[PDB]
Amino acid sequence: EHGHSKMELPDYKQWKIEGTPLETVQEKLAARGLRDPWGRNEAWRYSGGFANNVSFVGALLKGFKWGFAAFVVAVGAEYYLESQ
Amino acid sequence: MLKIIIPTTMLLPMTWMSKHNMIWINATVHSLLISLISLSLLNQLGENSLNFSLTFFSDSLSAPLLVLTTWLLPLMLMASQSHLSKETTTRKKLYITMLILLQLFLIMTFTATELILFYILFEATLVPTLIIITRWGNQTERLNAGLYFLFYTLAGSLPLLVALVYIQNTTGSLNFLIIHYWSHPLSNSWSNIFMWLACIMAFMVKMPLYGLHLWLPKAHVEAPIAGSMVLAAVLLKLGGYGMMRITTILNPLTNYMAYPFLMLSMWGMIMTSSICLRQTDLKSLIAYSSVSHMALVIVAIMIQTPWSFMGATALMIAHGLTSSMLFCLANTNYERVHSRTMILARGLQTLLPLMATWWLVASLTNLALPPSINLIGELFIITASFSWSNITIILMGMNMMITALYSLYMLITTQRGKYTHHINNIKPSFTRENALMALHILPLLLLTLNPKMILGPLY
Amino acid sequence: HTGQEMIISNWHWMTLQTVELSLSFKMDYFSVMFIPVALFVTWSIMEFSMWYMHS
Amino acid sequence: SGYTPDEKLRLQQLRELRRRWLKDQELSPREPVLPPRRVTYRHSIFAVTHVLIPVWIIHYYLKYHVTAKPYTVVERKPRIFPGDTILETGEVIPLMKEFPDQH
Amino acid sequence: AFSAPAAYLTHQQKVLRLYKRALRHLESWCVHRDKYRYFACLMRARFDEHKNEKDMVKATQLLRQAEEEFWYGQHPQPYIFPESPGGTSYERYECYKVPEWCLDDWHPSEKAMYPDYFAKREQWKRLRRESWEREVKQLQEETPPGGPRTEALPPARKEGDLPPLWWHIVTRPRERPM
Amino acid sequence: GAHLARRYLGDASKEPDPLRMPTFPPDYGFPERKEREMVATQQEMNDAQLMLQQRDYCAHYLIQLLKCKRDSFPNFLACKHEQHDWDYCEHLDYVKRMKEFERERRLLQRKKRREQREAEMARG
Amino acid sequence: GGVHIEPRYRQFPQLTRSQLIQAEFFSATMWFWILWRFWHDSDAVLGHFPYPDPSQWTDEELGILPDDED
Amino acid sequence: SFPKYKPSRLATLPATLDPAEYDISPETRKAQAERLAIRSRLKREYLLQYNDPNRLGVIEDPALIRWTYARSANIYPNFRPTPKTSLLGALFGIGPLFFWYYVFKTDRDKKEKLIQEGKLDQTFNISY
Amino acid sequence: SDAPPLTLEAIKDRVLYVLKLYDKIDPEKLSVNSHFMKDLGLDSLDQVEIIMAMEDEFGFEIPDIDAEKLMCPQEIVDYIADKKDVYE
Ligand SMILES: CCCCCCCCCCCCCCCCC[C@@H](O)O[C@H](CO[C@H](O)CCCCCCCCCCCCCCC)COP(=O)(O)OCC[N+](C)(C)C
Ligand SMILES: CCCCCCCCCCCC(=O)SCCNC(=O)CCNC(=O)[C@H](O)C(C)(C)COP(=O)(O)O
Repeated sequence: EHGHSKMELPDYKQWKIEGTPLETVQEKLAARGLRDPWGRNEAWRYSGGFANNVSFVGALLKGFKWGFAAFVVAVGAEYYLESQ
Repeated sequence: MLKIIIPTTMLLPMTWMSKHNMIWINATVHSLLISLISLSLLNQLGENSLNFSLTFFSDSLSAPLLVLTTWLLPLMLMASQSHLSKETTTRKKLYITMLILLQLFLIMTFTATELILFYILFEATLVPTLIIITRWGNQTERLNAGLYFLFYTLAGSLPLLVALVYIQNTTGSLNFLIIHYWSHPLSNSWSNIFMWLACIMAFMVKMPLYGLHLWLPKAHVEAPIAGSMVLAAVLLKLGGYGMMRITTILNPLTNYMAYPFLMLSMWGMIMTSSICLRQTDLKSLIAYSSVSHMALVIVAIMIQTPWSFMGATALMIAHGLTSSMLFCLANTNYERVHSRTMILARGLQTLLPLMATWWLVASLTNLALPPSINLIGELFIITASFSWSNITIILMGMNMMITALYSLYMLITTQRGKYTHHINNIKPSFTRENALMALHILPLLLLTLNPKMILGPLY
Repeated sequence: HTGQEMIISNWHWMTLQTVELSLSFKMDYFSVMFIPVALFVTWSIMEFSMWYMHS
Repeated sequence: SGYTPDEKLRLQQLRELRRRWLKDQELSPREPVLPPRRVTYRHSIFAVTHVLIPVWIIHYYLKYHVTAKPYTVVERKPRIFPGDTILETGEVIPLMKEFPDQH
Repeated sequence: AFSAPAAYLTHQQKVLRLYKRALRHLESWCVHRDKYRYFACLMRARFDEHKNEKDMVKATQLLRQAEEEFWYGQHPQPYIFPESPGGTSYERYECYKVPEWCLDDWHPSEKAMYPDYFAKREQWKRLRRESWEREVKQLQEETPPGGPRTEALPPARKEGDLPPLWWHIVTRPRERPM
Repeated sequence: GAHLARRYLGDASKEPDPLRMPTFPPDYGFPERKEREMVATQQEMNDAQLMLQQRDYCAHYLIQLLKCKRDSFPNFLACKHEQHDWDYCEHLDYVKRMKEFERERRLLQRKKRREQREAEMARG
Repeated sequence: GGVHIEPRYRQFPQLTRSQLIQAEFFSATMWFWILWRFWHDSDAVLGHFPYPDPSQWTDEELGILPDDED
Repeated sequence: SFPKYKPSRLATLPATLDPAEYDISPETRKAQAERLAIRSRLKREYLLQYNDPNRLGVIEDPALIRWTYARSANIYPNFRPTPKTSLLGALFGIGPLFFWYYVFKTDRDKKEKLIQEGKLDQTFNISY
Repeated sequence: SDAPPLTLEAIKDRVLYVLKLYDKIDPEKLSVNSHFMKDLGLDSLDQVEIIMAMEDEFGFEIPDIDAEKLMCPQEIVDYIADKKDVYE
């Protein structure tokens, strides 16, 4: 069993520089009379599920919300059990 | 002791009256049976010895060497079967006759209650080996090698003979038992110094000592496979056996006289180990490794302590087996490639995997991996040397490091990497060759289960 | 629970005059603590290898 | 730059030869022609053959051969604390000196 | 690799090699894609400034300062593709590569399995046996006297011809034999 | 740390050498000079076979801690009070060592002040 | 061993919900454990016993005489 | 300008920093052409012998034979006793022996003097 | 590994994709056999950039001696297929 499903490529016209740091690169290059030719070859790295980013502290706090909720529930349960 | 000597003599009429196509089978079967018979001399005593008669006696130094000598002949026959296939029947029978004569001389040499009888047989071994090297060797240098191998030996052996007869004129006997029981101190005199040198140099040249080791790479590179096997396994150990036997009458002069030989050995082991690192020939590399191991054995015998003697015995047996295996592996490569150059045939692990396993095991045992008997002897000698002087540990550790280095270098150069493209005649390894390697290696790993059998009379 | 400590000298290998060599195992705190950890790590590593070295 | 016409033609011929060879490397449906000839449960049998039998052998060997000799298995002499009683003798270890206890 | 080398590299070959090497080391320094794009456009603008230069002595004085600058700022740990001569899997699969002649030494019981494969194998062997005797003559007649000057081989020029010395190129083991 | 800075960058004789402490008689300060109290005896403290470096004036609390750890084995959170007691006794021991260091330092200070006062009186 | 997931070629890879839920569960478990241990045993990090001030000890309890007695 | 790279024995000069490659003259180009011609002739001979379907063995290499023979058997006939050779031989073959002899002799003399004086403390030293 | 067995068609589409994302070429004038220097009016530096784009897109790098003589998309596809042992 292997992956023989006839994968097709997306549309090359989809990749655009707008809304990406490549746009800033192109704008900065234009101030010197230059232009970036391979920009759209790099656009897919900022387009889909790769568009949203997380910070370092956000990465370290990957599951702090659920753990904190469980901690509060547990400490409340212990408080209501010991005080009996 | 005749129960071993007579069957060895009967090997000759059985060989010469055999059929043209039955010589190898019969010789191998009866040599294996003789080995089985000789295996019952390992039952030694903590008392004196097994004094069979006035002429022959057995010792726990003699018995392991005798068993190894008997066990080596069948392996030599198996190894010689291949390259002697296109040979006439008479000349094959003559080759087998040389092998049988060499075994008989070695067996009588190792028992030999007399020092003159020991000398006579010790030198009688010189003739069949010389014929084997100069007759069935491939290269044009074999003759030269034989010359070296001869004269070196005699250069040391004629003075010994003189000293020997001189001793009997003063002591009245050369029997090992009377010599040991009636030993008297040797005064620090010029006459006694030269008597000491005459007694030692004959066995020193055969180890070989580092200064006098030039004949050995020549003889091993030039000799056929069986010649190399017997030279590396048994003939080098004659010097160690003789030194252990004869140093009993050389005290206390050994304390002063041993210094030059100790320095030569401790530095030449480093020298020959480093030589092994830059060697373009497998046989030459294995010969230099043998020189290093025998340098360690010389140090052990010169230190002359119980642990030294135990380690020397263990190392002699272990090196005999390991070096014979290494020569056999190199010869299996040579019979395919016809070059004997290490760099030529490469990446053989991909083409011959089981033979690569044999190479790995042989390299590991040459490297002295515990708890192999190679390391048992190495460690006992090293501890004795440390007690002798704590600074020897530097040279011993350097020797261990360099030994590991060239052993794994030899393994990696031949077995690892990419195969040579233009070599296409590499056939699958034969059952004969695999069985030869197994019959070398299983006895070593069995001996590590019962080390006291090879630790000598001081155990 | 109790702190049980042992030495197990089971097989006597060669004896060298006054020196005796034997197959002996020390089962102190270090051994009985490190063996389970190493076994657990090796178990995880082998399970990982059946996926990593499949080809 | 680029390929010379001879280089192009040689590459084309070598390419078609190589592709033929590679296609020929494929196996037919019958290719591994194998000649046959003969002369909870899984974990249960694994535990019996790989744990129970070795532990039986080792326990027998330790209990009846190794401990036949002296000093082969040496224990620790377990700790004794005040207030304990010993199974062998039955006597009680005296307590402490009732030190001043606070906090 | 496949193409034969020449006696020397021309000036424009050296310039293009420096261009490729400098951009690779620049992207090694510039990890992120947009930063690399910006600095690569700057590097290209710096290269094409002297693009139309006609003084070859001055052009060779250039490219020398350029290679000295490259060696000064060359990123001592550049990125290498894993299978490239410095990569982490450069010769990883060479131990799985076995020559095609080894199959000649298989036991008949081994060749009994895979009969179609071996039949195609003798087909290939017959092809080689005829083509070779033709190829030796073709190479002999095509080679200038005094020996070859460049290690390039001719194509097949007739109809039934095969390219000379084709066997060990066509029957390469594989990139990933196992 | 501050004492290291004072000793290595200031006057060395101002503060003690930790290897040679103490350099003054015990009863030099006050004559009451009570001696330390030891609760665990020789034999019981040997039978517990604690360690040679664990055999200090805190030994009995360690005996009780070990006694709990043995008795309530599966509940390895059972005895926490005796852990606190042993820690507190060790804390008191360290505080006493700190007081010894401070006392020796102040005695050195006062001795140097007496020496300089004697020098000033001699010069006067 | 697992499920079949096809390559994607310049788009975000296909994600199973099982791996997301397990990763989130284990991250939350670690954070809950840290919070629980800090709540129950905070003196292993902050310390429990005060550190005394050497200068706060009077000469009376430290055995010092007013520079003339001895 | 940038800091200079200085080559060494174990860190050689890079190819792209050689003044030689940038000094192109017709004799240099001719030398390169002849070098390539020699290499191509050798390659042609090797591949002709390599692709041969009738060849069933090692392709013997005269260069390898020359290398091994020069390394092993051509040394002594080309040896000449020279001040450099004599001094290096004497040093490297005698000096270490006497150095080690002095070291070990001094060590054992100190040990022997200590054991005669009785201040060696050889307790529990049973195995030697 | 679990690497799909890429085919000649996949290599061709990926090469043409990478070329169509290069804005110096208008995609409707591009073709499989279109020469880089003359049919597309590109400089040698552009060819070096295209070779590096192919290297970064296929995960392996082409030696300069081979790379400098790849002037068509079909040539690049052929070289990649021969390197990767592609059957069909
Ligand atoms: C070449 C490859 C290796 C071959 C084997 C080499 C090993 C052989 C080395 C020989 C061992 C040493 C020989 C004699 C040792 C005795 C110690 C003596 O030589 O040293 C001093 C002796 O002083 C001088 O050395 C006198 C001898 C000087 C003449 C010898 C020549 C020196 C260099 C020659 C070396 C050549 C060796 C090879 C010859 C072919 C000691 O002072 P002294 O207290 O008074 O004598 C005590 C001994 N007594 C009581 C018996 C008298
Ligand atoms: C981070 C690492 C540090 C790297 C720093 C390296 C220094 C960068 C600056 C390099 C300086 C130069 O331009 S070096 C100047 C060398 N001389 C010339 O360029 C003269 C003629 N130019 C050519 O012939 C070219 O090949 C060309 C026409 C461009 C293409 O040709 P195609 O038509 O065949 O594509």
